[PDB]
Formats: sequence, structure tokens, C-alpha cells
Amino acid sequence: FVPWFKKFXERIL
Repeated sequence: FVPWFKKFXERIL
């Protein structure tokens, strides 16, 4: 999977 805008959610918490 490539989390393009989804990385922001699963990066800080």
C-alpha cells in the first residue's frame, strides 16, 4: 500500500 494523504493520520498517532 502507498499512504499518500493517509500517512498524516498514521504518523503523529
